[PDB]
Amino acid sequence: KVFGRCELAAAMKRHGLDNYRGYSLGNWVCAAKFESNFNTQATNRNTAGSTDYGILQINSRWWCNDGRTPGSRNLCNIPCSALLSSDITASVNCAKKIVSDGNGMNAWVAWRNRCKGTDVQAWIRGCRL
Repeated sequence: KVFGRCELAAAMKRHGLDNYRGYSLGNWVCAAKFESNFNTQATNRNTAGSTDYGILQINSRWWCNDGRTPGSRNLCNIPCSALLSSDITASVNCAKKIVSDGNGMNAWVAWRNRCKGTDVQAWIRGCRL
């Protein structure tokens, strides 16, 4: 699915992301826009043989297993193929583990460069929540 902005805000809030570990919903929506452009099937090559998968571009070196990334750790205990679904549950549950790892949403470089700092509440402006 390619979500709309408010549609994904509502879905993220139903899956418990609003204020998860203290990060308001607009952070998560901003991160999804600049990681995947709201597209649940997005994939991108990354370094060290890895790939980023899905709506929050979760990476295969540490978080999911894709069977093709040397050295990989699988800390979300999930195949990366399972993050390429129009249902956001697996990606939200893995995101909850990443953001709890000690460094919060800084794990997402696009969030760190294009969202953190900014008025992220604007990303849920006008949404029915």
